Amino acid sequence: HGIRMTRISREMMKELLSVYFIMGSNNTKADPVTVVQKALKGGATLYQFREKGGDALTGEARIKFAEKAQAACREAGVPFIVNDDVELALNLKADGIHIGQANAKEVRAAIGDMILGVAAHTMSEVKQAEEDGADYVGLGPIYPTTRAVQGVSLIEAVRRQGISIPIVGIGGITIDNAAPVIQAGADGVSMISAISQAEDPESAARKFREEIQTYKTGR
Repeated sequence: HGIRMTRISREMMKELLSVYFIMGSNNTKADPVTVVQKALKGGATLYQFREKGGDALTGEARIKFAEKAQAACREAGVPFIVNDDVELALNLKADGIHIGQANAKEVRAAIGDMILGVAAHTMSEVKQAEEDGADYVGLGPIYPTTRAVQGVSLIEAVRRQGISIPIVGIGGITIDNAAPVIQAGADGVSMISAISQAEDPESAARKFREEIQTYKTGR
């Protein structure tokens, strides 16, 4: 994954979303970078650097953590996505950015052909995200852990309308409840604590990788 000169293909985007690990230093009691390395070794297909709020690192310390997480992704051959921070994404030459409901059109203009993910909670937001230039949408919260839990209702609705945009499920996803997200039509699942707080992050990631592959084939 180098510097993109064209928008990512939907086929490739959908494969990357399979096991999408999201993490910040405040999401684990272990060493942050080590957890990311283990998640990647186990099978995570995409990683999102989300370092904000609470007791998250700030300033130069946060930037250095980002550099190390990015280096871990490079070694695993997995794309490195940054949450909300456009400047950081550009500065580090990240593979993309993920934003929540931020002006998507403005972000797309600022990042060229980098990967752009947009959190969507309604049909309109999904449609708008697509027209704004999003490469994928994150739908949820599917399960409980801010927004109202919606299960897989929106994922189903989007597919029923014939929309084929890459979709990743978000919100309280665990190895036990991930299958229905894929069965509903999602292209992958995203998780935080299911891997970040696991006693064995590598095995947890591997289990997700095996499970998701099986269900993507079976649905």
